[PDB]
Amino acid sequence: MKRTFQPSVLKRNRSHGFRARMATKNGRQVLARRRAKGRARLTVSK
Amino acid sequence: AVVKCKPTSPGRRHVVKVVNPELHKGKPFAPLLEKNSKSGGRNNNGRITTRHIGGGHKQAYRIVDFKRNKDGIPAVVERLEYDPNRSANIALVLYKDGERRYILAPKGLKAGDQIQSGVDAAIKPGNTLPMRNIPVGSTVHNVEMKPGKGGQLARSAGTYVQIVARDGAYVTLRLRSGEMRKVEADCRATLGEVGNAEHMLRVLGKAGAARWRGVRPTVRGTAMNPVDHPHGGGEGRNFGKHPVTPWGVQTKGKKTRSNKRTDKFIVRRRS
Amino acid sequence: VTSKWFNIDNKIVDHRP
RNA sequence: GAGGACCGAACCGACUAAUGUUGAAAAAUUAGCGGAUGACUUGUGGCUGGGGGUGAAAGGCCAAUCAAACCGGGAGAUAG
RNA sequence: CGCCGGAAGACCAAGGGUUCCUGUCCAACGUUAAUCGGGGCAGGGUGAGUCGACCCCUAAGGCGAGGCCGAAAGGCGUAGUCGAUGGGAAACAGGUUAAUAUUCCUGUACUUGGUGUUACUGCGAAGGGGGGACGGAGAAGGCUAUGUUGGCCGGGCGACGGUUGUCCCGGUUUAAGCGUGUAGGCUGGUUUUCCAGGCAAAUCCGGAAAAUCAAGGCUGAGGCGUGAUGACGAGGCACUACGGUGCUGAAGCAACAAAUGCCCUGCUUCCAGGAAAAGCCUCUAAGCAUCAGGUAACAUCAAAUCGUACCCCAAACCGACACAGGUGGUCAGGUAGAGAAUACCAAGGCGCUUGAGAGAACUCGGGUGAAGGAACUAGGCAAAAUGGUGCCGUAACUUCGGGAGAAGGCACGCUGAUAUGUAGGUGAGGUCCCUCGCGGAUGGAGCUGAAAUCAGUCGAAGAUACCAGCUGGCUGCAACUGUUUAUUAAAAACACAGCACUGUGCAAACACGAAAGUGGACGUAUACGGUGUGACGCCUGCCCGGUGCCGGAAGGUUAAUUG
RNA sequence: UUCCUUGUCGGGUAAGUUCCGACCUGCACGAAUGGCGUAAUGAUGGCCAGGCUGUCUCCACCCGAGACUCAGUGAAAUUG
RNA sequence: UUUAAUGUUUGAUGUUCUAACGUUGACCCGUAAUCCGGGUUGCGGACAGUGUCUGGUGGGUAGUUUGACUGGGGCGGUCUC
Ligand SMILES: N[C@@H](Cc1c[nH]c2ccccc12)C(=O)O
Ligand SMILES: [Mg+2]
Ligand SMILES: [Mg+2]
Ligand SMILES: [Mg+2]
Ligand SMILES: [Mg+2]
Ligand SMILES: [Mg+2]
Ligand SMILES: [Mg+2]
Ligand SMILES: [Mg+2]
Ligand SMILES: [Mg+2]
Ligand SMILES: [Mg+2]
Ligand SMILES: [Mg+2]
Ligand SMILES: [Mg+2]
Ligand SMILES: [Mg+2]
Ligand SMILES: [Mg+2]
Ligand SMILES: [Mg+2]
Ligand SMILES: [Mg+2]
Ligand SMILES: [Mg+2]
Ligand SMILES: [Mg+2]
Ligand SMILES: [Mg+2]
Ligand SMILES: [Mg+2]
Ligand SMILES: [Mg+2]
Ligand SMILES: [Mg+2]
Ligand SMILES: [Mg+2]
Ligand SMILES: [Mg+2]
Ligand SMILES: [Mg+2]
Ligand SMILES: [Mg+2]
Ligand SMILES: [Mg+2]
Ligand SMILES: [Mg+2]
Ligand SMILES: [Mg+2]
Ligand SMILES: [Mg+2]
Ligand SMILES: [Mg+2]
Ligand SMILES: [Mg+2]
Ligand SMILES: [Mg+2]
Ligand SMILES: [Mg+2]
Ligand SMILES: [Mg+2]
Ligand SMILES: [Mg+2]
Ligand SMILES: [Mg+2]
Ligand SMILES: [Mg+2]
Ligand SMILES: [Mg+2]
Ligand SMILES: [Mg+2]
Ligand SMILES: [Mg+2]
Ligand SMILES: [Mg+2]
Ligand SMILES: [Mg+2]
Ligand SMILES: [Mg+2]
Ligand SMILES: [Mg+2]
Ligand SMILES: [Mg+2]
Repeated sequence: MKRTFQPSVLKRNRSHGFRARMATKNGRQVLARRRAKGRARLTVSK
Repeated sequence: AVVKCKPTSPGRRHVVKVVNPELHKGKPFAPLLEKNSKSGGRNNNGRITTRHIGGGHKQAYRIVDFKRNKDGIPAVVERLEYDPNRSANIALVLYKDGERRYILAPKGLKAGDQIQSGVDAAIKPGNTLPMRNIPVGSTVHNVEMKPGKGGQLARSAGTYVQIVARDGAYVTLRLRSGEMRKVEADCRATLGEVGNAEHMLRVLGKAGAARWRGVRPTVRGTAMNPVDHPHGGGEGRNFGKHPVTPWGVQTKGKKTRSNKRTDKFIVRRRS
Repeated sequence: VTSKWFNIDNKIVDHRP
């Protein structure tokens, strides 16, 4: 039937994109943690 | 004219509709319209703060003149119109200078009638005067409470206020609720009652007719679970408690007015 | 994965209450 | 030419039976079944956040999780 | 040979991202083999002033200089600035690659800017006005896409009786643009004077008065002319790597039927009363005044950047799979039919990536069944049966609408005549008239065409297949349409119109918020919140001791404070 | 809603713990946590009749897909 | 024991007032602005409102408790001398 993941790249970027993380203090702490861990991809971007 | 519909359908059996043949069949005056978007009862936090509000027909706001401060210039009633935002009808008036405005249509008003505002107007329905110039015992509507602020009392269909007494700087009014109130004698009021007094005789007839007005369904508290309402719970239909609101304050009797800065203006509460 | 459907069903499981 | 009107495909549902139950499928298939101009249905975008939301009210739904989501921490909780 | 054909065909948006095309390979992948592949390796392929994005403009909503508020982090919000799923300029037909095309080529167009020359001239906005600019249903009328038949052209004369004719097959296509202004729809027109309005001004918009003219204006599908002496074209001929390539080319008309598409954002009607802003048109203010600017003609230059392959009801997206699931929009042929249902077909695409045998029990999906006919069973579960159209006929009860398709019954094919094809629809030529045309009148050729009656006729059966109500009697509950436990419960439960009690006088009660603020509501007691009951009909009795709420204030008791 | 209880009487059946009508001895109905009616409606509960039938008496035969044999590929729960 | 007079306020109640305070009245300005601030004015006015302290109410919310023996548990009974 209809499943939970219904892709849309506009809603993907508006929700979890780089500029959405940078818009709040807690989003900038996520990016701080993912740099400290060494993640190759910080966010869901291009 | 209230007309009972014939029962060709079970949704039509109990419909009573009010038909006024004198309403304008056409579009409203476009310069005096505005956008008016619906809320859903939600505030700027995004939360439902009033229940049972939602959907309905799209509406446009008509800028109605509640102040009536174009003093001295006589105006003629052009037509009567439907207003979706209030229960009464609105009249389009044209001033002698060539300005058009909306007012609340009083009872007995027709297209072609002459209305005037200001202290020197005659005592005829539709005319606005400060209440120091209106004889005691007159029936008025669209009454101001602060001078220059616009009418705020007796604005729904069929309603009116009675000027009971005048004592120096205040007039005593009998409000439509039965309350006696004092307001300044310099506030304005319009002579006569608000038209469309047959509004209250209408019957909606079906559940979907109330959804067209933006009214969503009400769940009785006794039909919920205890986590939801103070009345929830039971095996079968059980109440055994004093009725209360969903937030635990007693309903059916407990008085909730607490305003000490306006107690001075209230001669007698409603009975 | 989840439990087998007969091990979740009350009718099959709850035979001796 | 009215109507939460009537019969009935698309469309939305899910009343009965049989199959399947290490399935074709972590809820379907076949044969019938209900509504079908409306309190209808759908695309796109938006808003409400966890003792909180939303609820035509079933303790239902809130990413196959719900009488209190998920992730990380207190944390090697405590366990006659 | 079989299957789909309102899809299992064609084109897209979203999503994916090289799966696209060519050569080459078969180790792994492909539920088997594989010389094949959406697999491996290598190479190639995506061409735009007009399509889409970007761009200008805004909705819901977001962020928010100052600001108000908050232990801090932060919350709200004004000016603003973003945000489409909506508004805003312009291109069509034909040809071509293995793979791209409204992008390349041929032919024919259009749009908006800048620069300069010439002619005339009041230009100017962050402001005023108009417009943009808007609902549901219904009813037709005028059309076209499209289809059928005839005419015309090219071919044919038949594997088995017949087939030179009232016979067979195939074709009969052409755009945007430009010119005209029609079926319709809306509206009285023109001039002058005056004015408490449109924040100021206005010659613009609104208002007032007089005069005069009976028409003017706006909008508008289609058709027609051109585009087009062109292109395309059944075929034919010449070659070929047998894939294709090259050359040549007939007819290209009329009648009828007809949309769910267009006129039509129209018209009629109802109540539930139906976006915003810019582009656009106009008026002026400050200002500039032989300037700048505006208008018109001509020349000239510019139109950048990004997407463009392929799949898209799917083996390429969401489901761990090459998974009987899910997925928004556009197109919409024939015969029967009311039809987008259903059966058979066209264009087109497929035969579902294990097969070969045999012909046991048993399981699954179906077909038929002697006599009986619910005796089965928890229970007619499941099956079987009914089933269309037209006409006749139809009870209790009723809120007078219903019940009602009650129940029940009759007719139904083909052929001929009425009538060499009727009633009806369309309507040429011709003649007449005038306004000389996209006109009116008359006229009836031609095309199309039910329904009926009579007579005959075949079969067991004429609604022949597919498709397509079982019906009646008594009673509980809930008035009714709806909603509900996604994934064992669809109900008598929830909702509901109606009823009643109750709070609320507006900075409302109430709710979300350490607060500011927001909703209620740009509402005002014929209103709003809460609670119970639940259409309608007849009704709703007694108890105020207990608990709760409302009112009272004498007296008793009673906090911080004082001392 | 009634335990005793399959109350008793009548109707329907050859035979009726269900159903319908009545009685009232209401364990333990009752008036907006509404009483009593009610036309129309319901994939709603119970009962009766007609038609129809493989539901049954009591099964028989036939058509397909598996099961069986052959070639290829090739699992699973479980297990001192 | 009971008074009355003068002077004095100690409170309390009422009546006026305006200058704190309020204004989700009007107008003007910042300003191209339904925020905010400033100014003029009207209306309320020492009331309302807010802080600290204090009595009442408070399943709206929170943390917890709700014994053992027992011919199974519960119900009953018992629990020390
Ligand atoms: N038995 C069914 C339905 C089912 C799914 N999950 C279940 C769990 C419990 C009981 C039944 C189910 C099945 O396996 O498909
Ligand atoms: Mg409500
Ligand atoms: Mg209600
Ligand atoms: Mg419940
Ligand atoms: Mg509670
Ligand atoms: Mg009970
Ligand atoms: Mg209907
Ligand atoms: Mg559902
Ligand atoms: Mg089905
Ligand atoms: Mg239907
Ligand atoms: Mg429960
Ligand atoms: Mg879930
Ligand atoms: Mg610890
Ligand atoms: Mg541990
Ligand atoms: Mg076929
Ligand atoms: Mg690849
Ligand atoms: Mg390929
Ligand atoms: Mg292989
Ligand atoms: Mg490949
Ligand atoms: Mg913008
Ligand atoms: Mg291609
Ligand atoms: Mg022969
Ligand atoms: Mg396959
Ligand atoms: Mg699939
Ligand atoms: Mg679909
Ligand atoms: Mg079909
Ligand atoms: Mg067999
Ligand atoms: Mg038989
Ligand atoms: Mg027989
Ligand atoms: Mg029996
Ligand atoms: Mg059945
Ligand atoms: Mg009963
Ligand atoms: Mg229903
Ligand atoms: Mg369920
Ligand atoms: Mg179900
Ligand atoms: Mg109820
Ligand atoms: Mg009291
Ligand atoms: Mg009985
Ligand atoms: Mg009761
Ligand atoms: Mg009771
Ligand atoms: Mg009572
Ligand atoms: Mg009661
Ligand atoms: Mg084998
Ligand atoms: Mg508790
Ligand atoms: Mg603890
Ligand atoms: Mg114990």
